[PDB]
Amino acid sequence: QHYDESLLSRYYPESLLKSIKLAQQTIPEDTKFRVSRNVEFAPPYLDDFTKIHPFWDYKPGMPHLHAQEENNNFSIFRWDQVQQPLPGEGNILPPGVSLPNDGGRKSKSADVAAGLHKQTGVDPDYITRKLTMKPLVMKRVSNQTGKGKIASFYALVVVGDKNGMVGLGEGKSREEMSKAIFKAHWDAVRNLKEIPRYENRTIYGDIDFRYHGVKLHLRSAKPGFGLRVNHVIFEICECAGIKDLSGKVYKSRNDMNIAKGTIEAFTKAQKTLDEVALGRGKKLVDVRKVYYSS
Amino acid sequence: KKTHGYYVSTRWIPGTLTNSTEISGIWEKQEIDSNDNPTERALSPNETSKQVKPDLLVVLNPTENR
Amino acid sequence: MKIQTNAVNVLQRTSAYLKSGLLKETPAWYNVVASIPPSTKFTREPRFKNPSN
Amino acid sequence: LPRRIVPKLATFYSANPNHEDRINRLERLLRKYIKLPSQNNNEAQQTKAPWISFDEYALIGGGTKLKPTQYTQLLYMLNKLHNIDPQLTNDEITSELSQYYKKSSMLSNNIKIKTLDEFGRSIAVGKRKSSTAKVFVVRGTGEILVNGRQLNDYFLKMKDRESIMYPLQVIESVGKYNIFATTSGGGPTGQAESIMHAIAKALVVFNPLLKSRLHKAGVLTRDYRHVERKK
RNA sequence: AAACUCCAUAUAUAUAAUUUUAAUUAUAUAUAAUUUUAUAUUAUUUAUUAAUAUAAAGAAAGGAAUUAAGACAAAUCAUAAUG
Ligand SMILES: [Mg+2]
Repeated sequence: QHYDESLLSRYYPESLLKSIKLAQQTIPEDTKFRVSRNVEFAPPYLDDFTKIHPFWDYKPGMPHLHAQEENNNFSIFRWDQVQQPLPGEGNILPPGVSLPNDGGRKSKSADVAAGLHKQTGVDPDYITRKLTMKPLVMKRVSNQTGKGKIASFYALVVVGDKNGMVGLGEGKSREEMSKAIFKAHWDAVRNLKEIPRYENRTIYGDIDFRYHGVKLHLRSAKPGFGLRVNHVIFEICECAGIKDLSGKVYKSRNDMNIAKGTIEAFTKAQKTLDEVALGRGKKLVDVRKVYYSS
Repeated sequence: KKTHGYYVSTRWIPGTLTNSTEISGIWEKQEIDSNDNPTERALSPNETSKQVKPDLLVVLNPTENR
Repeated sequence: MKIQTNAVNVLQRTSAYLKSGLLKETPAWYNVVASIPPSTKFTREPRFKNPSN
Repeated sequence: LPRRIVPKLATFYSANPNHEDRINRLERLLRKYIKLPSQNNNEAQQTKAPWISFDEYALIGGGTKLKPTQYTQLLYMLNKLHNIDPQLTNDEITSELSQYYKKSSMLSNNIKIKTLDEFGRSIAVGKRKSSTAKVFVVRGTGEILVNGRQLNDYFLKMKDRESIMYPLQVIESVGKYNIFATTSGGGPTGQAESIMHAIAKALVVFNPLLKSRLHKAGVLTRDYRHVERKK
């Protein structure tokens, strides 16, 4: 279509009007334009080509193959920055991806809390604020293969809220010990269990439990007695919320099997006074507690 | 259909519940009102990856579904 | 096979998750199971008469 | 009022929830219309089954989870519903089946019926090895010219002459056409068989009903064998 | 990794004022197959299946490139380069 100069002069710059007038006097109005299916000269979008894009066009003053300035008339005298920043927002962040602005502020506890919430439905706040994690065993194991010895990191950790809830987790990684601890921390939260506590300080009576080769002899203790037990048992009691306990380990003193044996003993070898009373149809009285009651 | 529930007749994928994010995360969830009518609200990607655990599992042949 | 404990005590294990705060929201089944306790004795029972004859 | 998030599909916990839901929808139709009779022209092998490809169904049927046997099961039910008698079909069936019909309507074909030219001549090109042949076939009395020369002059081997005649011998029209063959490149064998191939392609315009006999004789197939650089 | 692909082949469009003529050509783009369909037979894990034959449709019949690991402490210090 051929347009009158008035209309074209309200949209296009004066410098380009002469070209439009000459083109409207050389191309007849009845020209039947054909589409080329071999060479694509024009872009895939519509463009009048009246404005120079700061990114999609060559930078004015920059040297390049099609620069029209003379070699002594370039206007780029600073070379410390990228000449043509990305267009639009200034980034090409894929949809659904986040700029890694902060790194090292990520918390393995928070990474466990987010993943576990999505996978199991546990509350992230409880994991990141109420739980304490303590590594118990950290060693390197190896598998002999045809290629050669493949080393792996093994981590056994215990988590607990110091208020009855305790869990044991194991993790393996061929890359680094930190990844093994992350997996163990992840596993431990999934294995969280409640353990009965007498007066929320000790166990109900005495326990003689056999876990594989480990013989565990745990005795309840008076208030203010403290934890006088194997070091592995000490850490578990701290996370579980046991304050007073005595005991000895016989036969096998393997740390891994002591930790698992202890957790198993605290659940399978204890019976609350309430559970004993209901099963037997009898009243069980704590004489020490009654002595100081009204 | 008559309980507005769900069923599986072909195969129970081992890990459907314990490994739900690697098996069932891709499938679509929806929000519904108290009348079980779709609210039509678009769900944030956070809400569409969370495990959706059954409240009750009925097993016709437990000997083959350990 | 050993008498399983964890299938009939889902209510008690769940109750520990809620009391501690590990689970924020009570499951829908929680109230239903509490009102209808599972049978958890799994005992062998003697019999003193043949019902047929 | 209270709102909750629930799985969209009843088959959410299955291996392929998307495929199982679609199969269930088709199965309901096959149950609701179990009585409707099927086409008796199915014995006549009605040529209508434009179903979407396995890859196209994978967009809607679970993607990677989709198994070939699952796609086969979809086609057995789509065809069964499709083969219901057209008079006795209903909108419900057609609506459900519509989503599974392939779509290639926006584009068209590039083939135009071949016809004799202003002088009644059928022009076809043939190629064998490095040779090419352009023949002009017209109705006549069996006169042949190769590059303006007599057939016995240009082709000395009788086996080459017999190859040129074979397409005309198949349709038993050796004395019904005049051939003006022009050939270039390769040697006598390539040129003779390139002419043979071109005559067969030019004879189909005179009677398109004989294409099947020409194809069965092997004269409408382009021989692909060429000199191969040793590897 | 396979493949996707590129090549070859078949066809379509564009280009050549058909004396740079080979238009029976040249070279850009696109399409096509990893062929498809029914039918009888023979086996099967018999089913929404394979092996065969049969009719039908089709030009449709061939190649390529690259690497994953490891061994010969295999050749090269004479293609050049280093202690
Ligand atoms: Mg010419």
